[PDB]
Amino acid sequence: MSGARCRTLYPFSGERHGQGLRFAAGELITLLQVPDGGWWEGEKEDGLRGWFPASYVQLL
Repeated sequence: MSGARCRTLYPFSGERHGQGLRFAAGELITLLQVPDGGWWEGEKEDGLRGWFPASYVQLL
């Protein structure tokens, strides 16, 4: 465990402009940043990256 993993509940959206990073529901995503009470960048096997709040993910 190099970085902390988290399971997405239900990834909701609204501002879809450019290559916005879409997670799947129930998906196992590791964070790429660790600010205490901040935004975390999710990694995907898809190969893209983007920062989202803890609201859409659940720390494992």
